[PDB]
Amino acid sequence: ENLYFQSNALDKINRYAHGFVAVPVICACSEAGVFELLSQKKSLKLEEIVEHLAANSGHLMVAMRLLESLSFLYRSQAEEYILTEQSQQHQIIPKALMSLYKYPFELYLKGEVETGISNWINCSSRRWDTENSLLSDLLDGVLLIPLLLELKKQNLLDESKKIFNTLTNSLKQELSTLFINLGWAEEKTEGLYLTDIGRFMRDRSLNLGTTASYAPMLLQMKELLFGNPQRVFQRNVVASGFQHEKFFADTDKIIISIFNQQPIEEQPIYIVDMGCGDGTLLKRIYKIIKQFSARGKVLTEYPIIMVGVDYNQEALDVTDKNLVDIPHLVIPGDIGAPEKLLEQLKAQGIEPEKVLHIRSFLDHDRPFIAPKNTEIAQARSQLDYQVVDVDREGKLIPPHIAVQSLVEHLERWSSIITRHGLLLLEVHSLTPAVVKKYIDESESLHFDAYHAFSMQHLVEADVFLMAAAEVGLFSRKEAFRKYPKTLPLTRITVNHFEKRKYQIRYATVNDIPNLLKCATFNPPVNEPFFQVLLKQTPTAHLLLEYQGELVAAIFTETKNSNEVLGIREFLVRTSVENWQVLAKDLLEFVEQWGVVKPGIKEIEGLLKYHEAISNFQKSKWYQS
Ligand SMILES: Nc1ncnc2c1ncn2[C@@H]1O[C@H](CSCC[C@H](N)C(=O)O)[C@@H](O)[C@H]1O
Repeated sequence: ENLYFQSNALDKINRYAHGFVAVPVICACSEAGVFELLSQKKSLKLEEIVEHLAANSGHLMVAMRLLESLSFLYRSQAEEYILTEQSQQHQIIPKALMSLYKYPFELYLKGEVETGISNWINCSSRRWDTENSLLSDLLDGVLLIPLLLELKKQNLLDESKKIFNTLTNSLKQELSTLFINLGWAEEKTEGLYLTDIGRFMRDRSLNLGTTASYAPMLLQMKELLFGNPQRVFQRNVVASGFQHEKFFADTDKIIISIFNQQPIEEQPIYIVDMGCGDGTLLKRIYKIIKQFSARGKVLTEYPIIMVGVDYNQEALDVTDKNLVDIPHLVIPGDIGAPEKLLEQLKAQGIEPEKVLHIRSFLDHDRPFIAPKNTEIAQARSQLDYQVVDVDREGKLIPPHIAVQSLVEHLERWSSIITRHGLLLLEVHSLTPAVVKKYIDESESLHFDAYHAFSMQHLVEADVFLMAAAEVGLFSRKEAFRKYPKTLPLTRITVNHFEKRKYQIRYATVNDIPNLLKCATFNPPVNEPFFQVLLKQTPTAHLLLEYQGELVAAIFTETKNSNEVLGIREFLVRTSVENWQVLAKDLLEFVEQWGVVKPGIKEIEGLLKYHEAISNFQKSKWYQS
């Protein structure tokens, strides 16, 4: 899809979805006095703004991260929010624009309400009286998402006969002016027709329905930020509405490769899908195995049994019927109760050693279970995670608590995973620093806000991989993929996790005594330098740990305005058996971790230190 359609169509729709979420957040903060407060106090931490405004810290934090990403707020290193030169743009947003989130567009297009949208069309033609091109697009999105969705639902952009000509003259004049102003239609000599851009708005699948369904919650943004969120939440795969489904083609390829492994008898027998839904992913994998893999030539001799697992009983039945001509079973289960799933499998003679676990876009939707390792959870408060996670009351869950929860969740899975591993797709959030640079290219701004508001559990891609590594789960380099492919940001990982005998975790001050005993490729580093290095970037330095032994550590730094990740130390404990393979594993992980680290465009040092350990032959290493 070419460059002209990228910037004049795709980017436009993405900005409209941005505005659809961002304009309600800005208005609710604007009306509550957030920018007035920050204009009086110069700078405030989240908990201070919460106190002054009696806010819900969780949802307000979502809002703060959105405002920072749009440059409406600056956030200092001490984590105080500060006004910016763009803050004052909140005054450009007409207060009454929020009424569109309850405007019956369906009745408007049928001529059944006299109150129309005529001044919002004129606002749009005046580009909302601002010179900020992006703001004009955020504001258009409030009108255009619901209107275009409704236009398409009533087939009013169909181009046989003419466009709009079945409407009343005033309705057809309003909409012709809007579509001409937008560049979506032009008056040719015989009539009015769509342009290439308007035809793109009509024909391409743009997730309009998904974005428009954010509306009932966005209507209640004031209640969510400053009132009672339990009033807001009163009374078959949404996440796979991205801009493509390349990741299922990747899953296809990974699957084929698993079931091309030789000899056949070492392949899995059961494919257990957590969150089976309507059996779609299972049916798709079974047909792929049949038509394209070696195993598909011998399904009579070596059966494959598809297993759908889901916590909703109705989903089991739709799955059980949709897989009627496929050897399958249907079992109730919950992600986050994998030990119960294993007890269930074993109660039907399914040996765990014969199982390949799969799931798509589900760990972020698990029921949150609070950390049970109280001590380990506390020790994690020294790290510096940016995770935003909201609880039943609208309060902010402390980032180390949210990550500890994730780690204990992956530890439960880690203990039932077998030699066949765990095929796992997941969606990930971004940091405000990165969303800032890629507002047009990435959906993060509205998606991360909407899903955090919804009390779901997104983390940054590198946090997710580190949480898996802490529990012995490693995304096989042969299968790994990240999207988007060509931007220094990661919204989707495609993973084939395997269980390994070691763990990789972040190094801490407590690791210094064993760091001091390591051989090292650069001049050895003393206690105080380790103290500084670790306190200033507590999530920059990784170690590989095996049965308690420090085997290796790598120290990194992020430079070139946060685009280049560089390696600055490599420590090995050469007394440890197989340290050379283990050190090379740690290095391979650092490469994957760097590929998904938000903002990182390239990595420096991977050839240098792989060579040093590859041909270690020369103890030109300090301390043996
Ligand atoms: N906690 C849970 N345990 C097991 N299955 C679950 C579950 N939560 C949702 N599901 C199932 O997972 C299926 C969809 S898989 C992913 C769907 C969606 N993108 C999401 O974020 O959840 C649904 O059919 C649903 O019934």
